[PDB]
Amino acid sequence: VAFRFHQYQVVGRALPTPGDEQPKIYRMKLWATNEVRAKSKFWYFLRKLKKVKKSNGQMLAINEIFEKNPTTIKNYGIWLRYQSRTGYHNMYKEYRDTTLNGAVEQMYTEMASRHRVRSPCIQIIKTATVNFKLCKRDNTKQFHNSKIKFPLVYQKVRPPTRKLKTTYKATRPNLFM
Amino acid sequence: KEKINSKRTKLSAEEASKIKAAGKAWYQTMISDSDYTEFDVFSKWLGV
Amino acid sequence: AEQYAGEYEAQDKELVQLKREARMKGGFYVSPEAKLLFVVRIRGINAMHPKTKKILQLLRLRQIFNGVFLKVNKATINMLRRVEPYVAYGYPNLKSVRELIYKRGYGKLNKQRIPLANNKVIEEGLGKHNIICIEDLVHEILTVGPHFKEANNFLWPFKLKAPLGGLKKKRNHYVEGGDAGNRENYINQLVRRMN
Amino acid sequence: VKGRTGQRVRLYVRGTILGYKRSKSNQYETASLVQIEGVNTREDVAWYGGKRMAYVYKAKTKSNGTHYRCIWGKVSRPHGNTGVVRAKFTSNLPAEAMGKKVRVFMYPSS
Amino acid sequence: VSGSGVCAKRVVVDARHHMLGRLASIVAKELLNGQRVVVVRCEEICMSGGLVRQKMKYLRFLRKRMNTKPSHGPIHFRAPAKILWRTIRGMIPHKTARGEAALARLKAYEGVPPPYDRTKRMVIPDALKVLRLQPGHRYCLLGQLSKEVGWNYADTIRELEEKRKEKAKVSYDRRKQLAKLRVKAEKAAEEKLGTQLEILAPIKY
Amino acid sequence: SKMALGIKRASRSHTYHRRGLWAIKAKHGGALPKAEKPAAVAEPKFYPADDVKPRTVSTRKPHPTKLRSTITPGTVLILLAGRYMGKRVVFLKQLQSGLLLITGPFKINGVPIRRVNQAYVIATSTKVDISKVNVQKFDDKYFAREKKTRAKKTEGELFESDKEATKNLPDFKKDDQKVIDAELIKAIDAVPDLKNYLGARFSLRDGDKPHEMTF
RNA sequence: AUCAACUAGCCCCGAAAAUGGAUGGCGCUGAAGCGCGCGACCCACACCCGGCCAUCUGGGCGAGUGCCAUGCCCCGAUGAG
RNA sequence: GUAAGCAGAACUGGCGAUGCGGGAUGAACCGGAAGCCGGGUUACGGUGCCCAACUGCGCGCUAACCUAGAACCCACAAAGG
RNA sequence: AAAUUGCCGGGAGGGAAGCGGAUGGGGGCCGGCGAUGCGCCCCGGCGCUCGGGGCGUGGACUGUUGUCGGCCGCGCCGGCGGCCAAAGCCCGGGGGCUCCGCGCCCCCGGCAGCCGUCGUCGGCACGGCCGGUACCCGCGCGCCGAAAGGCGUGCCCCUCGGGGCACUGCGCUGCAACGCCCUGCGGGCUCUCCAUCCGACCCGUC
Ligand SMILES: [Mg+2]
Ligand SMILES: [Mg+2]
Ligand SMILES: [Mg+2]
Ligand SMILES: [Mg+2]
Ligand SMILES: [Mg+2]
Ligand SMILES: [Mg+2]
Ligand SMILES: [Mg+2]
Ligand SMILES: [Mg+2]
Ligand SMILES: [Mg+2]
Ligand SMILES: [Mg+2]
Ligand SMILES: [Mg+2]
Ligand SMILES: [Mg+2]
Repeated sequence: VAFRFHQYQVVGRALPTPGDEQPKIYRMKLWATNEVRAKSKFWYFLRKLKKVKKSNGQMLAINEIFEKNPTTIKNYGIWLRYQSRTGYHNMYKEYRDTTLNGAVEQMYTEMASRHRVRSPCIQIIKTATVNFKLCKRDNTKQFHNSKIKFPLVYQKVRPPTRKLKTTYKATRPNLFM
Repeated sequence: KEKINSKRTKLSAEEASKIKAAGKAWYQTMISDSDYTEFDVFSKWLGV
Repeated sequence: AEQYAGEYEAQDKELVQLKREARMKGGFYVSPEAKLLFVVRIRGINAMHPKTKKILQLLRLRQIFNGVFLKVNKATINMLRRVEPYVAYGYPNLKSVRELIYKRGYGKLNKQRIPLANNKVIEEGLGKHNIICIEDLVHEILTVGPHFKEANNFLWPFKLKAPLGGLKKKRNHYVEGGDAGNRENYINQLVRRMN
Repeated sequence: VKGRTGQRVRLYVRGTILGYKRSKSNQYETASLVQIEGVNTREDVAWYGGKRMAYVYKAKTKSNGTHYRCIWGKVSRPHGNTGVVRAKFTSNLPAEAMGKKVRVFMYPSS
Repeated sequence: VSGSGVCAKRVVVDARHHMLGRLASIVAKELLNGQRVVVVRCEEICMSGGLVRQKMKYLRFLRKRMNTKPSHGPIHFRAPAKILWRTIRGMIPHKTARGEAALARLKAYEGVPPPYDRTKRMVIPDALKVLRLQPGHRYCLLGQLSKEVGWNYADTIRELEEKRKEKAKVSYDRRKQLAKLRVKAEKAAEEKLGTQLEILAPIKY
Repeated sequence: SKMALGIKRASRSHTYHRRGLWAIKAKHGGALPKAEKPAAVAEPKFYPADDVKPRTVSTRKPHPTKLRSTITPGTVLILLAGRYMGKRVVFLKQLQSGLLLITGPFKINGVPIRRVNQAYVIATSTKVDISKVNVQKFDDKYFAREKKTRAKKTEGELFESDKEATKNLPDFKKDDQKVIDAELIKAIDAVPDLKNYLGARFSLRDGDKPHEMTF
């Protein structure tokens, strides 16, 4: 269903000028929540990297990329640049998820939790699939095993829909894992 | 409703092939990634 | 109305045709930017900078939740850049324009506001400008026409409902999460809730 | 319970009168708030929306042969996510009316 | 929390192992709604945060006394029933007629004094320790807290609950026997009725 | 198809057909007739001071109420208000005023053939086969009251005297109920257990949620 | 399998005032804390529709069946002091 | 001026003259400016009880044996461990 | 006359009372507080009114339901298009990986089941508030039909189903059904007292 991020690719170039009548072309792969935010981030990176502003630039194409096999789990790596309270740093993060799109969500959530870093402070330098037997993080590496088995230490007791739930119940619930 | 010729032959196999090839070419260039043979300091961190 | 529907349909299909044609030829087609903006004011009339007050008196946004149709030209878009924290604007599509002009269409006739509940009122306000019907008016706005100045100064600044389903924060730009500024297409997804 | 006296059919689904439509600092006594026994969802009150209720109380003096009075109203629309409803009455309820029970029939039924 | 809306004359709560503040908010809203509640075995209410933390909270509470007239100041209660009644009063608006009428509907007891033995004692799922405290985090029983802030009836509740538990166990054994003979009756009537009872085959368990 | 019906009705040509201006081009030759000047009474008995306005013989011809989808002739209703609440009845036919016409039958339920508003009934999913009940005799005039004059204030000598005497419901209605309940028990014994069913009344005992409860 | 440094999140030490005592209170610990989200939802005399009052603007009403013409009727907007 | 809820200026807005919703409480902080009513929807802010709205769906970190911590102004904490 | 006091009757009171907005319960009070008349029609006298009778109707307040409008809210469903569409499913092919999470991963080509994201067209069921007609609608001028409604001619269209258009005229033009009460222990009150909820600092003034 709905994904809070979408990996667009934005293609843009400076406006035509009398010399250099075909200005050179730049492509980028940006995460955002929708088109207009992806575009606004694209001009950010071509105004702090390639010295081109939206006024003196022009956007030619924006595509929304999707994922190949949503049904399979893919060990993802993200190399990311972030701002702490007193400087900048560089992180590497390994996730297991069915899509890069979900991995990015999981990664913003992890940076907002482990470091109180918000979205406006985070950059995704490079994203890739770091397939198994080459993963680096222990929490990724420990799910690389068939014949895996673990019981559920944490299982909310909860009625299937809001209708079936009342305030008094005779019997103390039987919880067992 | 009773499986009449609902959308039938609309375009031929050579056209439906070149269209698919152009789409896949745009997909290759649309998910293409960077070389990273520029940043001689973060080579080992970036993996390349 | 027949040939307006025909040409709307032809333009919509034609864009797709050129985009596939450019893709198959190798490069890509770049859509020709929107000629028209729908701008709706999203801040109260209290504690405004006087420049902002004058800019909004010219954009005709003189009360919260008014929504006006604007040509895109450099003078206008750099006039929007000045009051951007106060407005939410974007590119309306055909359903947006038609159902606003029907469901909330009022005319500046003799400085009085007339509910365009019939084709007649167009005949007086306009018609010197070759607009006879509500569909002529909708077209000549949407495909920004030669007489769009007159066919827009005829209209009254649309009075909108408050946004059903709520709103996001009005303090930030849309890119930062809020509502102000371009939402380029999503003014479509918004007018359905302002209306 | 068995071999009992009282009413022999319940054609109404009981509920509590709950308060008024309040802000954090206002009351609008026009619209009361009502909880139905058994509704636990905002779309379960879809079926009650419109059905008519009666506040039944009894005064100090007989009138027309009874102490019982009854002020009539109906479930206008849902309120909140847990099946509380808003009730519109012919006259606004007493504030002693809140905490007591109100009868929600199924008359104007569909 | 808007209430269950249930129809009982009185609803009892076996308050053993429930979070004090959570049970307190649920019960406080029930009272304000107007449904008469009676909470028992209050001596068992588990409270998050260790016993030393709840101690220092209560001994800070002891300091608060009116300087010029201690007889007029914050009345520090010790028994768990009154600790609960005060925790619930802190959640009910008790300076109006509505709020005092609400508290008039609350009756809190240590143990289970009659006639609340021969009754079903309802537990509130939204407040149980097992469902609201992660296993392994500090908690203390309001019985131990009052036993250490100077409620001199921890013993006297204890003999009475030992007596009530043995008196309940004997009767539970009696009802086991009565239910196994009702089960042999269950099958004996089913075998005596054939097609008379087909309609209950698909909705029975 | 509410809006397709709107357009199909709204066509100018279809309005010509509907108003039937042909057969008005029939009677008066090959043209639409003239109209003339009525109201030549010229005999006003009294002249009001206020500007006079005549009685409204209402020319608006309202639509008929739509009988619910889940109502079929033969459907077992649930009465909900009035003295027969909970009573289960069988729906005979939705009569010309708009109100439903139901029957107990009076042999089992005590609910005679009586008129009930559609609002206060909940159709159950069960049906009966009653295409051999002869109901045409029932209409609005059968039930129209001709309520009598208010000069009769019920006094200590009227109270039980009307109970003790029989100047009440008439004997043709007595015989009526006999014919209908006969021809309708002959249809009820077909459906098993239904006589006992109708003999019961619906009670929403504890642990019953109408939004959940089907019918 | 591990050793050291650096870094930064929350927590801790650093952290002392006099009436009894204040995350607003009770309480809260797979939070009812902190950071990020998602569905709804609650809430202003704010926005929309509708009725009514008033102000303002703009119209209609004589070979008068003709009127507190200083009147009546219609349209539109507005309403802080 | 060491600073001040201090003294003096520049641009704008506010209070003064102004209600109303939120920030518990506040002239000027956030939302927003108003005839009197009915209906709908929102802004700021919230949904554990007081108190109208979720003990909602998710993911992490904190365990405070000091009053852990919990709202723009705002009712502080520092060097340093 | 008022402040102020006494008796008589009533009302209420857990460290103020008073005030504003809701109704609820008590009182005190209102018959212009709320109706019984209109036409036709037959005498019997006094065309016109009164006396009798037959006749269809008709009143304050209040309730319910119905049907049209208006605004609104909520729920469910179907089609279309865009996207390289992607995917699993069905088949075929193509690479490295070497004991590995190993019946391992990645990619490419065919096909004719359902399945995202935006856009859009449509169907319906439910409800809430207001209005109820001098024009917009609607009605008669023909028949059939208790009634929703149907019924003709000629052109254009596909050609089943069936659809589009057409010539247009006079006049008229305050939506309905049934209740409940009617000097009552009724109705409701802007008057009084009280209870509860929300609000609520003491006015003038520099
Ligand atoms: Mg809503
Ligand atoms: Mg908000
Ligand atoms: Mg106080
Ligand atoms: Mg004037
Ligand atoms: Mg409202
Ligand atoms: Mg609440
Ligand atoms: Mg005196
Ligand atoms: Mg006295
Ligand atoms: Mg008062
Ligand atoms: Mg009163
Ligand atoms: Mg309607
Ligand atoms: Mg002076």
